[PDB]
Amino acid sequence: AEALFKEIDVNGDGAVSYEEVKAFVSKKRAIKNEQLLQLIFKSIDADGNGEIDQNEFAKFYGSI
Amino acid sequence: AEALFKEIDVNGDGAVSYEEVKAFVSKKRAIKNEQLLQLIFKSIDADGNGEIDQNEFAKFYGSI
Amino acid sequence: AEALFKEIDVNGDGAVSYEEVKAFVSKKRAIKNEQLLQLIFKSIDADGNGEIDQNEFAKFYGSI
Ligand SMILES: [Ca+2]
Ligand SMILES: [Ca+2]
Ligand SMILES: [Ca+2]
Ligand SMILES: [Ca+2]
Ligand SMILES: [Ca+2]
Ligand SMILES: [Ca+2]
Repeated sequence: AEALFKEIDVNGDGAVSYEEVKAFVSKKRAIKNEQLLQLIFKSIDADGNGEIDQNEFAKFYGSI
Repeated sequence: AEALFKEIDVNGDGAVSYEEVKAFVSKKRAIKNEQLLQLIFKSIDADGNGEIDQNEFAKFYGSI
Repeated sequence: AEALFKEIDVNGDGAVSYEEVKAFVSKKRAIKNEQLLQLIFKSIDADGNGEIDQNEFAKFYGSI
């Protein structure tokens, strides 16, 4: 229990401040970004080998 | 008069440049953000004592 | 040929990584921003002399 509260409560004083709220929401925004991008990258990386080669890029760019 | 113009005219040369425009719009974006966040924080801080405790957080998190 | 691929492929190893994708999309976001702002600035800079004076600013601010 209270896992989320502890995670926003960055200094662990048992209270959530405005700074920590601000910082949490920044953190969350960036993660959702990390995760959209990683999903898109996932999709273009056809052979799923971790890099995008000219063939995979071409297949993608050539669809827009 | 000219208060806004003076505020964007950061170097005070009597002309507004592209840099200053760019910087003003950044500034404004951040303030509107500061103010949405502060309003939201305001709303979760039920007892309005400046910090969010586990009871106030729980009341909030438990509504989504 | 492959101009775009070379441009995202920042380290030139012939493969596009997740970092480079991330960085490209940041770059693109900022350019579209640079270009909206520059177009807006363009429009307020009536005499198109590169700075915005109080008369041009007034004409603009006084339309909102
Ligand atoms: Ca705290
Ligand atoms: Ca691949
Ligand atoms: Ca100036
Ligand atoms: Ca409180
Ligand atoms: Ca590379
Ligand atoms: Ca001008």
